[PDB]
Amino acid sequence: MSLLLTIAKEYKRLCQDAKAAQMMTVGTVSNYTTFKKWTTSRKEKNPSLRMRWAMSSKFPIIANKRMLEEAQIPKEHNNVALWEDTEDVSKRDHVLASASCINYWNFCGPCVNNSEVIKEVYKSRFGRLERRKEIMWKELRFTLVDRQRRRVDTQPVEQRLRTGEIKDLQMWTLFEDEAPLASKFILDNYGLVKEMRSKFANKPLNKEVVAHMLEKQFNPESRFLPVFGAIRPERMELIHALGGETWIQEANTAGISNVDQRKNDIRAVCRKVCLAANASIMNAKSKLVEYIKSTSMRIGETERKLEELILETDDVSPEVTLCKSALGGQLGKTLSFGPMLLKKISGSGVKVKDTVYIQGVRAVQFEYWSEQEEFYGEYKSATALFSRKERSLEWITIGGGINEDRKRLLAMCMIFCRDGDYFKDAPATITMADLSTKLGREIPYQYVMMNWIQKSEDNLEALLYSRGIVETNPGKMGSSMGIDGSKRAIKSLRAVTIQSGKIDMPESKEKIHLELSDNLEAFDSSGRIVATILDLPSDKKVTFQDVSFQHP
Amino acid sequence: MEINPYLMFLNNDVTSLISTTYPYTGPPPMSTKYTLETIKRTYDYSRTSVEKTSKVFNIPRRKFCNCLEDKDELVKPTGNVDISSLLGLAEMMEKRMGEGFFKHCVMEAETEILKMHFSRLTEGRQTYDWTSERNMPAATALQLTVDAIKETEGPFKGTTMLEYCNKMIEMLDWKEIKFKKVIDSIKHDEFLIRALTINTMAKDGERGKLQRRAIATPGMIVRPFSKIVETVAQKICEKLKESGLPVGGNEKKAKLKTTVTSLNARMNSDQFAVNITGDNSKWNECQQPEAYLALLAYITKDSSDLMKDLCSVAPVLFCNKFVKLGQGIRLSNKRKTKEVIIKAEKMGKYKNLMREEYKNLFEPLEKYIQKDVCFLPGGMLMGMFNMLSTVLGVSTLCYMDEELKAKGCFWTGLQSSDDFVLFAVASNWSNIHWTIRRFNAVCKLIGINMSLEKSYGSLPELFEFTSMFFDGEFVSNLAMELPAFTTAGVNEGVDFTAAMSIIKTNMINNSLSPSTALMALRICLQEFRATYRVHPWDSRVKGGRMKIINEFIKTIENKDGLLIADGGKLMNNISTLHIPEEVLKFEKMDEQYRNRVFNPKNPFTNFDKENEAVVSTHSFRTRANRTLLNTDMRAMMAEEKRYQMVCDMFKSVFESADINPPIGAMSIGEAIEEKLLERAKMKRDIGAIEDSEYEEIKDIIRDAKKARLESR
Amino acid sequence: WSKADSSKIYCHGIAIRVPLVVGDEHMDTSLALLEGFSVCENDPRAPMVTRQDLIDVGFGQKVRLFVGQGSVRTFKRTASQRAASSDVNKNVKKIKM
Amino acid sequence: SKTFAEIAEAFLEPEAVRIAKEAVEEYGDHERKIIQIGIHFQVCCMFCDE
Amino acid sequence: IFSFLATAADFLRKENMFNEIFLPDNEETIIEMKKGKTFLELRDESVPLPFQTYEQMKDYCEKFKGNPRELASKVSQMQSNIKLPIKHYEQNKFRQIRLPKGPMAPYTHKFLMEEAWMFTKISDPERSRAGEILIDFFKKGNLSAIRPKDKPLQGKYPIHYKNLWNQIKAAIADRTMVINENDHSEFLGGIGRASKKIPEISLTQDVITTEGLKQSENKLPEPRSFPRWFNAEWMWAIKDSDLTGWVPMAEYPPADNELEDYAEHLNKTMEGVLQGTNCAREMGKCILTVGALMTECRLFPGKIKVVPIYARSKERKSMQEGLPVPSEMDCLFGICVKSKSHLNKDDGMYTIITFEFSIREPNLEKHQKYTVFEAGHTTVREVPLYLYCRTTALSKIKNDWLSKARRCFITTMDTVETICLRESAKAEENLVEKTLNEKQMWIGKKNGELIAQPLREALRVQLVQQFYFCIYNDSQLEGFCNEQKKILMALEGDKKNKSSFGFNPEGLLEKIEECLINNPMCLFMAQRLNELVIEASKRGAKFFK
Amino acid sequence: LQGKYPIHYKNLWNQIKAAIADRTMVINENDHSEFLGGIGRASKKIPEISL
RNA sequence: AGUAGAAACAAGGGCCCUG
Repeated sequence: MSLLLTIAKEYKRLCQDAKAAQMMTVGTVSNYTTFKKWTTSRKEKNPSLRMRWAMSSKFPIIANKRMLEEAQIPKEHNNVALWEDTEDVSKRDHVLASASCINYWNFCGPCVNNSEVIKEVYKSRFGRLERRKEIMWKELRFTLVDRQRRRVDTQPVEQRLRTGEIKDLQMWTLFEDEAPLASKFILDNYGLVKEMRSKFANKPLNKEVVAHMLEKQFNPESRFLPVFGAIRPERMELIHALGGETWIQEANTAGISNVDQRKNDIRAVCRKVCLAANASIMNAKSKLVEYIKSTSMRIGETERKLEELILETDDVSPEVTLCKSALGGQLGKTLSFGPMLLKKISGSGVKVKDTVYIQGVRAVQFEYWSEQEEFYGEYKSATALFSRKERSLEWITIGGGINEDRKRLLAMCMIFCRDGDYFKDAPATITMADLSTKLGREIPYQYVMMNWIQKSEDNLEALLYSRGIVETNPGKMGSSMGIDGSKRAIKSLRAVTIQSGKIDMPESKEKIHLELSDNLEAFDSSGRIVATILDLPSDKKVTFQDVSFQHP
Repeated sequence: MEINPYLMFLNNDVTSLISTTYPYTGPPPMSTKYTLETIKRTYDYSRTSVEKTSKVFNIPRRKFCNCLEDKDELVKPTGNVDISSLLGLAEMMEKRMGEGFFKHCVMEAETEILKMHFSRLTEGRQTYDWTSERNMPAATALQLTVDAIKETEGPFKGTTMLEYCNKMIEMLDWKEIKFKKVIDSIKHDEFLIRALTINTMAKDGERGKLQRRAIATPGMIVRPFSKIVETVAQKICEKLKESGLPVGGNEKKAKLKTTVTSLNARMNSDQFAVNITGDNSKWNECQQPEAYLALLAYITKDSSDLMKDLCSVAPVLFCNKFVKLGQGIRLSNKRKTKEVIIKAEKMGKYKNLMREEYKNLFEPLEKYIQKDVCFLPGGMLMGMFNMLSTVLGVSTLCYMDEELKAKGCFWTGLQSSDDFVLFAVASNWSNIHWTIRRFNAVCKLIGINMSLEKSYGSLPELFEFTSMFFDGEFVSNLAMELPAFTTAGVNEGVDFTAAMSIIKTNMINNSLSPSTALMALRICLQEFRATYRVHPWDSRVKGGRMKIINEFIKTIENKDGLLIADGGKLMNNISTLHIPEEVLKFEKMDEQYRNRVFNPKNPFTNFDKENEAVVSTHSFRTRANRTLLNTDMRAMMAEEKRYQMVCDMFKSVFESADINPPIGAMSIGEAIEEKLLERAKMKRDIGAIEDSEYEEIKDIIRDAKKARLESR
Repeated sequence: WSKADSSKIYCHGIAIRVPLVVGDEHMDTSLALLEGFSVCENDPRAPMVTRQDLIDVGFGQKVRLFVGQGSVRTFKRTASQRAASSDVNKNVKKIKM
Repeated sequence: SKTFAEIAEAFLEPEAVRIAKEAVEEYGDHERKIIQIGIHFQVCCMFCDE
Repeated sequence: IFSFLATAADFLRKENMFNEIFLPDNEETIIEMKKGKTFLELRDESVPLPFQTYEQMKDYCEKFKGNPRELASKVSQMQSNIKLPIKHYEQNKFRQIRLPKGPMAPYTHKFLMEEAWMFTKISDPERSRAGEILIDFFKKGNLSAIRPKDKPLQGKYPIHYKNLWNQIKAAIADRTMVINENDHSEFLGGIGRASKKIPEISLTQDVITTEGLKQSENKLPEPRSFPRWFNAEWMWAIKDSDLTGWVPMAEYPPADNELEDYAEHLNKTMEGVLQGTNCAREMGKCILTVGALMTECRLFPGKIKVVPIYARSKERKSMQEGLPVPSEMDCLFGICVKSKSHLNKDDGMYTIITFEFSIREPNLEKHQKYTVFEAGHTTVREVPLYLYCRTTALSKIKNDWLSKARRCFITTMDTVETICLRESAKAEENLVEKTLNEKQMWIGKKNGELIAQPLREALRVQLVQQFYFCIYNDSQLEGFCNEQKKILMALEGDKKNKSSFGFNPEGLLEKIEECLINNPMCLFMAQRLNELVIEASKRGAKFFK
Repeated sequence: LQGKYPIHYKNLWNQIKAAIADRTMVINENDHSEFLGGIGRASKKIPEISL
């Protein structure tokens, strides 16, 4: 309106100048961003000091003038000053004032009709509060804690997105007139945008603040922290008030935020479709991609496309890995050998060929790596740090808490390193039928021995016996492991160390673009395998809710 | 009785009480003599006398690389390097990490150097302008350099870093440069020297090592190349495990613990380990940029022909750097009634009226000296290159030889800048000593010395690293962060939430105990109430704010919903540190107060932009200083005011300019005009506008367009 | 179906994505029309309009418009349901022979 | 990020990415040119349009 | 096609890659750094010695091959011409530290702690400011009853001090805390004793000969000796003060779980124990007086003012018998005065003056800087009166840090809670009260024997240590406390039979003893460290006597 | 509109629908039910002899 | 006078202003 005309007059006056004209004529609009920095540049070393030195003054604050006149804010209300007509040097349209005036505003100032919109602006923090209120605390106890360090998420968030997907969403919810071309994420996620817009429409608000809050509402704060007990964002947000190095405030927090259910459902779906595509023999790749794009699922209220969620999550499972590989989705440098988890710390190597006789004389090729390497390993409630050297398990240390888990981790580690005589001369029990090729698809002896172990516990015991056994020397009694998985014995296994206290999980902010074969075996710029279809449960029946398998 | 607190160190450990020694509960303490001594120590440490003459400046240039002489008291520092050993160590490190490593890192760097905008040079510590010859922030220096470029030949159309670098290069070959001032011009040689010039700052914000009492401040012609080198160095260091520079806190602890486990598992029964706490000396005075140049050339050998030329700039520039002497000497009479002040450029004149020490320290450095500057052809300075030196150091911990294995000896460790930790292993002390001497020698071959006093050793599990002492457990000093338990000094809303967040982080990482956290909370609350001159309502304090507080308090019915800055009490505790008070009281405030606070139309509210806080009337901005009001620093304010007007008008038109960075092929005037016409039509169609008003607006706009296009 | 998510139709549990070409009383923005528009060669003869009058155009017509910031283009209310995935994959497989 | 290929994968099909990658490797040119080529290639594809 | 291209262009422009670099034409396909002439001239000049052109260096580095043998040979050679000493501490013990010699280190803190006498009254909530209390105490007549004499026991310039005291009384009577600029105040406030400037452009060789203008000969501080009055102050600052609540503290919030209950309980115990001491009243005094002085310096510069040295407390709580609900109290220890705190810049200096009250005669060694006067008598019976007077200065930095003197509580609480929780976890049971009432901590020696008391009473020692660290903080103490850790780590190594070693301990002792000058705290702690190593030599090695 | 522990009730309703879909009225996970059943009384117990 | 350190302050700008 008249304001519009005033803006036009100001633009004209400004163009009358020469420098302003040159700068508003040359180049594109992006230069604006640059111009935003050369101006209003001033910092301070110890703001605390200068704040105590300024608030000791009469008028340490600036403020708008017309807003006060329109608000009828007087001066010298009860012999106490609030402001005086002046012009700050920087703004030139602001006037000095005192802190007391703010209280005046809060007490006898202009009131808006409603302000419940705030609860939507800062929904994350009200959610924190509510989650807290729905807790049932418990007794307090003192003891030592095995706090392991690791990378986790501290902010529960639904529909975790990227940044490119968020920047457009803010514009389409607040500044639509200034909106860019419609991106795919919008056309796909229409109802979401409609919801976010229904709330922040026809309201008196500062919009920059809203955009910042939305960024926080869609950011899972990832941190490398010490942790104990279960791992859930609902806990990590207040971990500080659950336990430390010497104390623990017990409390039950299981029935809140319904997060891990979504992840387990996703992984189940991935397993299902992976098996389906494996049923094929020559196009399992395209079959899997079709099954992917021909599928969707519901999240809370909205329906999202599978391929979209898969590229946003970070569940390092041998199922999600394959999918993210088919879709060309980059991922981290994390391995998987059956149920266990692995991560390489250092070392190198290269493939090498060798053979073994299954029964009598039956040559079967099996490969290994010819060098020294170091690996971290994590099984259920058990950690380990070991090294392989030329088809042998050089050393290993463990910091778990269970005997069964310890033994299983040790066995899977020995297998991963092809250590022992079994890889030199397999047992009689195995045969050519159990070898491979359920229907033609071969199987390396590694996973063969894997399933052979999972079959019977006695295979596992024999495998452990394959490792050298000796008499527990003095002093090392505590750092020793028997066959049952006991922290001490009179005779223990060879080249083993135990200790109380998990191992600190390594960290690396790296990404890699890998591929896979027609047999669903991924490769990473080398002959190394990061995932497959033999490392997942065989099969199981489940009834998926709120899903769409729109495929014949 | 006589008292002695140290007696508690007998029946108790030492780590769990080491915090008691740190006097971080009191104020910490705060030239040319320092700089001259530094220059002297730098020359002296190079253990040679060879020199050349620069055809450019015609100045003696001590060459200190592969010219070792004077092999006496080698225990003392030395700044000579043998490139061969450096390249060998680099090759060994690459071999360990695998092939295609350095190439991959330089590729990851080039992936960013190209797309980077030249406006990211505004962020960072102060710089030394080359026109006024003073230390201003980076933004203003960049602005002035761009304006000078434009006034000389033409406006800088560039939009990336590479074009800016090429422009700088060209500007090193010009013959007459212009720039604004109360509009002087200069020649080639003077501008060259004034560009390679470097200044010093006595900030040393952190206490840390009291020896650190200064820091460097290069110009603007050296910032982008330095950024390139730091980027490649970072991409390299992050891959390594024997480095802890970029990471902070839990990361290095986990590194050390895994290292210790690996060590204890590797060594056999006939071996024993040892630890060492090292603190290198003269780090920024022995590292040489010539070795850095050779090393970067060895790295950028298989990559593109572009990176080879960029990385090779900052090294030669630091190989031909000039230093700035500050404030000169002070003269006076006996009674000290009068007092004369003198500058550096004049000290060469009154060199006889000075103490014999200054004379012995100054006359030798009279040929290397030029007007208020010295031609230091080498050495280094603080903060310039940290990551590259860390890489150079880690190359040692990777060393291995046939002799070390013939005796079953090997070392590893972890190093940050001028601070490392060593883990030696052997079968007998006679071999431990030999191993340590070997390590010291290999470090001496690349200028990496070691302080014999601050360094000590012991059996495996007893050492320190960056104020963190290590044993079976981990002792959080807890005094390193004591100053953080203070109000930042931003506004009322924020400081409280920020303090609670800091307390939470301490409780999580630094093992801060509960009762201590509660005490710190109450203390920060008291300091907050005291700083902003505010107190509760139930209190009897008098003053400005409290007056109107007690006046209007009658209108309230539930004080539990009030804020601290408005006579409110504390409702927060350990279990509520991750929740601001504004959120915790929203459900009990009075609708009147609630609405008067959370109103977007406030004459005070300003946004700052981490900012995990709520916005309200209390989120104000402080007054601005006025000392400059008297100084004639006003001419510079003009261009800033112009840019500000332009930006705020553009924003008045486009509200999302700050959130979403603008983009497009249009200029600013074009977009403004089109958008204004669009809004005019949109309103006149339905909204309250007349054809007369629309036509007037259109006429004004076309006239403004004509004037804009006609002015130039 | 629901007014919340007006871009879906549920039949026998299966979901169906309705394109966004026209907007009924419920849909209350240009968001429901964007799948009916597309970019075309710029024509300075066509008029320049807003994002609200964009509904009063005829299928197959051209119109100039302002997008985001510092950018003007020309659109046509004709869609293109095809994507690039297949048009690329197929043409590729026809090259490995 | 961290490489031009990952960037191109943001708005291009990984197939054309791999194609242009193999091509630049054939000509051994600077890998910063992955983008232009992929675009040209994708255009050709969306030209044929079955 | 147009749609695809539009999306791609938007993305690129968003990534700043929409330039010729990534989207070049046929010709502009060769991007290269515009290597000029001067840059090359330099690059070919910064090369190491054996090479003379960047090309040779590039060819030598791109093709460099590893020759381990020459490397090992140079390593051994350098390893022979060095002869790095290694010294196991057990064989090479640590001598004692050699303190300097000379006079004794005198009092340095601005305010008196042990010798301080104060007048008390009851506090009314209405009159709470300083300019008011200083008058309230003035009406009853004791503050005016004072009347020193022209004969001082010790000190200098007594006439100036006397006139200043009279002017202070006059100003107080005028209800205006202001003072005029006379010769006396001008001399005590350093008003005009700022150097005068003399440009060189206006200087000739003749001007220098008239009045010698040599370079200033900095007179670094001079050494001192061990102070014998420090233990007295340390022992006095451990006892109660007949009152509490000396240091203001905020309130305790609600609680919902056992954790917050535990925290509140422990914090209450510690605060109640500490608020009754004497060090506490000094902390509160410093807090409030510095707050007042800072306010004045901010509001009334270029003007000599009058600020009191006071504090607020609360009489202790007896049983329900007698008068319940004990009252509050305003205490006044003396007077303070500032002088034109034109703090143009941080680190500046604004001279204050201190008029304090005492009933104890002085000592020349300790109260060297003060200038005492005999005032008269005062009650309790009647006793003589003294008036300690001196001059000093302050800064923004010191004022701020002194006002933030509540950190000692935090540090002490941290230490104690750590000990208690660590003892409670090893047994998995609540052992806190037991650990506070039972666990013994060494404190000192008496009659050649050791002394001990429970932690509950030893907290005060750590608190005083922290307070002094906050008070006497300087560069000297910084270097000392930074260089003493090595000795403690060696001690720990001795306790655990860890065969420690070192390269050059003598240099460490030298560095330590270098920063011990005219700072009582450093000297005291060094002597105590020597006594520590001595007492431990009865139980450990690695130390010489 | 008015309630105390809405999240528990909501998650429990979802679990109920899930169970009915599975044709079994049972609920395996015991997190919400445990809470809502123990709100009345739940605590530890110390033997008198250990007192 | 004094402060503190290994140099700086003990007001500075134009009769008027200012941290």
